[PDB]
Amino acid sequence: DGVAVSDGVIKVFNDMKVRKSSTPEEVKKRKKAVLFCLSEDKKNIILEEGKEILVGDVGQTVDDPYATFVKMLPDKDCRYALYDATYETKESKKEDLVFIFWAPESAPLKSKMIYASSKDAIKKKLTGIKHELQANCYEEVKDRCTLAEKLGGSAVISLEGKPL
Amino acid sequence: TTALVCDNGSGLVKAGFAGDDAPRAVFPSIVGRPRHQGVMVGMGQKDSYVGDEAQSKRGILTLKYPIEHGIITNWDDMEKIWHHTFYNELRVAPEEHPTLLTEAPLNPKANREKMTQIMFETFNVPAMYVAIQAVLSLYASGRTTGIVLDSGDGVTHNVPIYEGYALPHAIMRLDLAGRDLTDYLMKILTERGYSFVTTAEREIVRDIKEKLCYVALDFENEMATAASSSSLEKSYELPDGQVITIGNERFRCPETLFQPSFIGMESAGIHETTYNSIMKCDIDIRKDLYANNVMSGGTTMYPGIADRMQKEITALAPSTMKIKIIAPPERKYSVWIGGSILASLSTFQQMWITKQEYDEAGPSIVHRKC
Amino acid sequence: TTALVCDNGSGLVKAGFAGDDAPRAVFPSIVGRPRHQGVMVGMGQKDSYVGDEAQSKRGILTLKYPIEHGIITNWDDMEKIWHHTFYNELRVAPEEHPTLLTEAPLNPKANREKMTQIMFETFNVPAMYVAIQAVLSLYASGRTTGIVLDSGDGVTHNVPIYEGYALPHAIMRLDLAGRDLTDYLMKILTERGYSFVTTAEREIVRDIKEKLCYVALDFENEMATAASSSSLEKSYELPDGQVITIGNERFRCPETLFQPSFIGMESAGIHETTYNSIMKCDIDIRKDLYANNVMSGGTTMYPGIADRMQKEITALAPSTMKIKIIAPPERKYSVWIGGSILASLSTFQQMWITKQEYDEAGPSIVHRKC
Amino acid sequence: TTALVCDNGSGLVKAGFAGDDAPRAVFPSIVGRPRHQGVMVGMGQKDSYVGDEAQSKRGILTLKYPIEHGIITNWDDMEKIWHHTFYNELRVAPEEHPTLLTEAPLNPKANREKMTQIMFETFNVPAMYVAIQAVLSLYASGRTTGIVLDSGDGVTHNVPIYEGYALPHAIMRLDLAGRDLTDYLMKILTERGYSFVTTAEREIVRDIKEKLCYVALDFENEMATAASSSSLEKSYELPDGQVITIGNERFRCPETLFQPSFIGMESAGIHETTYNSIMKCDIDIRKDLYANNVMSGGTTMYPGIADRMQKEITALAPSTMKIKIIAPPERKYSVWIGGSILASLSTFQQMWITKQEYDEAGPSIVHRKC
Ligand SMILES: Nc1ncnc2c1ncn2[C@@H]1O[C@H](COP(=O)(O)OP(=O)(O)O)[C@@H](O)[C@H]1O
Ligand SMILES: Nc1ncnc2c1ncn2[C@@H]1O[C@H](COP(=O)(O)OP(=O)(O)O)[C@@H](O)[C@H]1O
Ligand SMILES: Nc1ncnc2c1ncn2[C@@H]1O[C@H](COP(=O)(O)OP(=O)(O)O)[C@@H](O)[C@H]1O
Ligand SMILES: [Mg+2]
Ligand SMILES: [Mg+2]
Ligand SMILES: [Mg+2]
Repeated sequence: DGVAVSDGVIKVFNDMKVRKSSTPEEVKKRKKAVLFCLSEDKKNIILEEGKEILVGDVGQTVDDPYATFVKMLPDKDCRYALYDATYETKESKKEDLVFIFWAPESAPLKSKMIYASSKDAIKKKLTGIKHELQANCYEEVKDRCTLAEKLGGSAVISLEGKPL
Repeated sequence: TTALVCDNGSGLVKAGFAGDDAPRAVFPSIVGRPRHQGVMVGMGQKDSYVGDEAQSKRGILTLKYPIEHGIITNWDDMEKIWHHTFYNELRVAPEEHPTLLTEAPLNPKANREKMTQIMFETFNVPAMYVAIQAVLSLYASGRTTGIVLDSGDGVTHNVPIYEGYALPHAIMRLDLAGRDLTDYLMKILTERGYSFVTTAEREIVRDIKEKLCYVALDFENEMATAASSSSLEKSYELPDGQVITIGNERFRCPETLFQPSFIGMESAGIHETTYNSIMKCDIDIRKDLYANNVMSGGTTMYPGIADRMQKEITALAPSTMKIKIIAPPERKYSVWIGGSILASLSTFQQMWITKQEYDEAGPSIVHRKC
Repeated sequence: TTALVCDNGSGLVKAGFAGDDAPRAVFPSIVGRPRHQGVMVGMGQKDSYVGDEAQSKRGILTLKYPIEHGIITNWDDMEKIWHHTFYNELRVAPEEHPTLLTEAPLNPKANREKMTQIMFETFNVPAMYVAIQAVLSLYASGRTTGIVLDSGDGVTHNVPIYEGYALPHAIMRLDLAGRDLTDYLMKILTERGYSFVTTAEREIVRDIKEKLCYVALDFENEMATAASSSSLEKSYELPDGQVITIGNERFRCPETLFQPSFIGMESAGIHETTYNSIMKCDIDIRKDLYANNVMSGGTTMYPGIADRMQKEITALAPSTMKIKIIAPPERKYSVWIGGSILASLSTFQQMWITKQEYDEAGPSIVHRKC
Repeated sequence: TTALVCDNGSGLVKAGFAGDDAPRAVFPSIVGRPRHQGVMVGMGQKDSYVGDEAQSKRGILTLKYPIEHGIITNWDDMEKIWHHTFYNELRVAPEEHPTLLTEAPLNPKANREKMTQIMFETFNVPAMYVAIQAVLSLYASGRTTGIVLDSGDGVTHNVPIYEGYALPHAIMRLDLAGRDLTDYLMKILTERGYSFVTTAEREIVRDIKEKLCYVALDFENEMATAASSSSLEKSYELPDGQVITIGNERFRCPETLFQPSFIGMESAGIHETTYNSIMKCDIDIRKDLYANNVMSGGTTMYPGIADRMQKEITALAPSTMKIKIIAPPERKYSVWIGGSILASLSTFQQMWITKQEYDEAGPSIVHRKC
């Protein structure tokens, strides 16, 4: 294991998982999809302010929340992710969050082992999360069908406001 | 501003906001403690698992339902499920939006008192209300007249409701529901060579009953067809890889709804309790109750249950009277639909029990208000 | 600061520090007393020889294994091997770094008690722990779900492990391992004109089995090819200078892993014990255990054992289920890899049994802790 | 004139005529194929060995039980055992005297159909009947009211029976029986240094459990006495000449009857299934079922099982109710006693299914008749 989580990531997770009554002007700067990284010393899990996605922009500048999210992941390094999905099932309409474990083969072993052995140190602190998505290849995470296959399987008819 | 409606059913928990068509949160209401020691160290092993995470890890868990036939047996896991569906599923706080709870009629007052106490002390909601599942399932129908056949996973109850005034003296309650059907299917599937003993396995039988069971138009001729040929048998794909061949069990275990003598109950089937309650009702409202039999719940989703209910009722009711069985295609969540259409009503917004009203009254305000 | 992990196996002793990839100390676990009087005077003749010095001087020694099928038969030579691998091989003291010992499941408690007593009384370690070889070999795989096929030199055992909770009621143990294969090869090599009776020679047969034996995809067709032509025969360079020509023995002695009736055992082969243990497991975890059969140990290093294991399991398992046989290229030391990756974990650092905890508890703390 | 009663149990076959007290034919129900080639020529080597001849020659055989937990797995050896107990043990023909077969409740219909087909086609009996083991074990008690705790070698089942009308909706079935106890004893005896892997050896463990195992009044204090001193340990004389020293295993493996979590089962122990079935029964018959808990089968022969069953039931049942545990000294064969006392009854002589009744009905008459 080793690497632990900081207070900022826990605060961001508690902010995203549990939403409250908010003003219409402030509700547009909520966090939609945020990644997690390591510092220079590789001892804390920190979110990078550079790569991120707001809830406000979704549906405006970002035509596709998932489509613009695949290219945001660097293919030469290992990354964490937290995607808030809004998929439509035949049965009903659900809105859950997804934990994406991005780990390409082109990344060095020093960044793969650290992020693989410390996955239980971050996933345990994220209470109440259910949908786990482990992705290693880029083609498997780039496809849109895999998210509906992991979330609900064949039952998910529409993903992110558009049919499959 | 918006109000939460939480149908804390015996088998599923339909939770969602008000003013929308479909419930966003749907999951089985079971908690699972880890059965084995757990040699592996780390990875986030937890003390409990609620809902879909329990369904996925049901192999190493010991699933159990906190709600029996409508009464809440265990309270710690019930409030745990409430906290889960509030925080880890909807990601909202109860302190902001008012919550709406549902229950079955002829319910012990201790259950409603504990519900109110948990909602007002642990979560500190601004306001709440405890409605009836059948009344809300009738709201979802858009009409106000007709008896409701509400049968979920733990209790089946019927309450006739006229043009706004319901009849509390004719409220029938039957402890026969989907859980009893699943138990009977497990008991009758051992005669084919498939033993389901453990709780985790029992969910496989539950899905088999959900997607392979139907109610016959009549029992005798369907048995005669079952006896002769395999034209009726159908195979199922088990999660382990094996296949099973069920025959008369496709329509024998749903017959318990109409013949309770299979699981041993002495209660009249769901086709006779409705007729007895209508015959206990007033003689002028019977003409309107006969042609309006609103069905709801997941147990009323068998293919052909509407036709058999019809046939049985016109067999019991006089010939001149016409029988109609309203079978909506969204009757699995009709209680939640009614709760959501009820929470948006302006006239109802005044009768929520509030904390300021709750302080001096204690946990006994719910009986006098609701 | 660093922790020692010592895989005291039946055939090899993999000992090394924590946090590194490969074990630095690897040698056979045998002690050799001098067989002959020793006329020459001086030169440093010793009472015993451990490991590589015994392998080099095996001509005049009488090699013997202190560990049978997992149980430690003799204790003086076992603690001698421990002192050797601690001082003459690693050049470190046990009083500074904590040691980690491994063992097979379904092990007599006396063995673990004597292990703890020897480690705490003779060496006086600050802390230690007794893990399971198969659980550690699963750690080395990086995953948490899947049954483990651990087969070393003395014991073959299988324990299915789900997403952190293992199933102790399905732990199968088979006394068939590499030593039995070597004995069978010695018994069937006499039919070609090569007699191996003595322990020292038996090591030559062990190396022959290590670098010339493979498991066939199927027994019948490979025998048909063995029967017809010498296309299968291959020669070997003996240390004495002679050459041998082995034929069907290249795939007959490894077949004992799947057909124990050759050495006389009545136990189901390694391909049937796994299926019987999975069929004894829960019905929801079978889908995940079928596609995860982690193999480890030196006996699983035969060319083609993975393909035969696959074929046999999909022959036993249902057709719709998919079978996967994880065959890592470092599965010979997978137990040590898992121990080393386990010792670096921060959460595990709290559950070491310490001397201060050991004093009042006696040698019985190991059963309640581990 | 006389009728044959054949209790084809999972571990023993009690076969005898009607109207007598004790069964004349008692032997284990296993068949043994010769394991080794058999170099000696002649002497009457046979393809199979059934019963006592298999028990005597179990060294060179591979024993196996045709009956699992109640279902008959293999049919050729089952009809072979039937032919044996009919001809080589009783020296009578089935064509003359009617036969009476027994079975456990919640049994697959295929087993009973194959039983009827084998009895009517291969042996051509004039008449037969398939009763229930627990109902007959209650007949042997001379009374008609009380729940039956029938636990043999493969299945443990409980059926409450009132003053002639039994309750089929409260029939509980537990797959935990003597075979599972023997497996658990074999698994926990390896911790002392005694490995029992093969089927032939397993019979030695079976006899050890039969004549050295007891059930404790409570688990905790007996463990405390086991932990301190050897006052509890007792030695056993093995057939090979060696002696073993078992300690807490004398009362740990019988505890599985009350705590199924040892072998991994999730089912409630035998002390909780009875209480749950009585609580599923009617509220007026509970007073009569609490004071009548008829026990039968060989598994209920442990010293002290009656006292623990009592204590547990009065711990579960209300205080005002009095609990009685009828522990007859011939409860090992109570099923056969009931069958023999049942076959002599004049009223029962009319409901035998006969060949003339069987012809047009086929093998499906047994479900509608019995
Ligand atoms: N398609 C279906 N066909 C038959 N039965 C079903 C189907 N879907 C669900 N059920 C049954 O309905 C039950 C769910 O009842 P539900 O309506 O959720 O009760 P509540 O509203 O009290 O939660 C399940 O136990 C299941 O057995
Ligand atoms: N390349 C190989 N091919 C086949 N068998 C091998 C090979 N290398 C080692 N073995 C066998 O594996 C055994 C070593 O088992 P090992 O994994 O050391 O058990 P443990 O982990 O209990 O010490 C040796 O006895 C040898 O017969
Ligand atoms: N004296 C005894 N003490 C404890 N257990 C016994 C004793 N005698 C027999 N048993 C157990 O009872 C089992 C026999 O069960 P049995 O009553 O023959 O079942 P069935 O009636 O179905 O044949 C044996 O497997 C044995 O383990
Ligand atoms: Mg309901
Ligand atoms: Mg090993
Ligand atoms: Mg019996």
